[PDB]
Amino acid sequence: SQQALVQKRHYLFDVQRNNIAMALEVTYRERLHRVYREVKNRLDYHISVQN
Amino acid sequence: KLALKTIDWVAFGEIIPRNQKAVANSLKSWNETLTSRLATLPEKPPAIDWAYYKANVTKAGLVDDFEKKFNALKVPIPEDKYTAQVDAEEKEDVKSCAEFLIQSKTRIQEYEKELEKMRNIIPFDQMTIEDLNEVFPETKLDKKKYPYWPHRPIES
Amino acid sequence: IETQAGDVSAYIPTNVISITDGQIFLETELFYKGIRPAINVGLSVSRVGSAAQTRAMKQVAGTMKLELAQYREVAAFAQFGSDLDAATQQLLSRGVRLTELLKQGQYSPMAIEEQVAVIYAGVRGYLDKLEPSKITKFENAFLSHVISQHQTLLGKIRTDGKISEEADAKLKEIVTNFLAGFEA
Repeated sequence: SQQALVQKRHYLFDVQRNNIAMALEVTYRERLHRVYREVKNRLDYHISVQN
Repeated sequence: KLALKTIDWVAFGEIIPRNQKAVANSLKSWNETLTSRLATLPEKPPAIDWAYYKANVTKAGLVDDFEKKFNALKVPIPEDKYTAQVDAEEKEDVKSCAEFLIQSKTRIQEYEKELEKMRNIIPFDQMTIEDLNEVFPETKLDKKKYPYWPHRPIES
Repeated sequence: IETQAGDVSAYIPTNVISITDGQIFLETELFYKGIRPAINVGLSVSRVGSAAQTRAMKQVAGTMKLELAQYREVAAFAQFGSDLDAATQQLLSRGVRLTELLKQGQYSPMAIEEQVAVIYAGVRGYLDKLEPSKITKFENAFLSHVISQHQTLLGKIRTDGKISEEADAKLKEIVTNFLAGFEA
């Protein structure tokens, strides 16, 4: 059984690896959404001032 | 740009020490929350149109200025500098797990040696007292601190 | 329509109950007691009944309504502990657990397939002895699980109509696996 637990020792480190990859990809997508939000704010502010 | 490997989260429970069980709970619940946070976001909104916003905003120069400064705006992915540490610590714990593996192989081989000895035993009809002390020294009368007959204390 | 002091016998509530057929009754003491949305219930009735459900929700949630009726009447006479055999504590256990199933936060509606999944996890066993304060975290982690790696199976449930027998035993297996991961 301890042999079986020896064999499974590439799961925890994989969980850390894809945790870091998902956190970084979410952070880059938040960069994208954020700059979309502020340029959206600029153009909608100009449109509302003209209105 | 994601590389994902999903596991069944049972060996994640079978794999952890008592020392880092609370931190493993924290990392598991944080990874669950972060996977849900990934799932809540679609990939990207569409690009900001400029014919409609050029016709609406009559401010000359501004719409082409924002079009040039936005559609030629690029930002890099926030870096990691941790994956190398995670993979090197992975390789180190795999090497320590491999020496633990070979030590367990020697241990189970010694177990099998004792078991093949013990199945192939004298059937207790041909057994002497000396051979019975040889096959296991649990029951040997030590004859030191009890050197007289009998070589146990009498109350035993 | 609002009443005043819960007086259903006023003129406008009797008229507007008489014209309509479906009616959802909120008494308010369950709003301050803890269930949200505060349907206090047996007064509320839908005359079209099972005809206006999906086939899965009809296959699951009729025994839930009959069990809630049994639970309400046995708790009403055994407020003080009239007689407690195994059947009465079974009725109060399943009734309290389904009461905490029917709690739901404001402005968060869910689709029909997740409702079939969670009332399947509540009515078809697997939640009867699980500490009724822990039902809400069970809801959150269960919806996270099923939205995490079971989207195509929910597509099978909502597009096939009925919850099929392979999907039935699969929901049994997934709620059993999640009961393990919930006592993990």
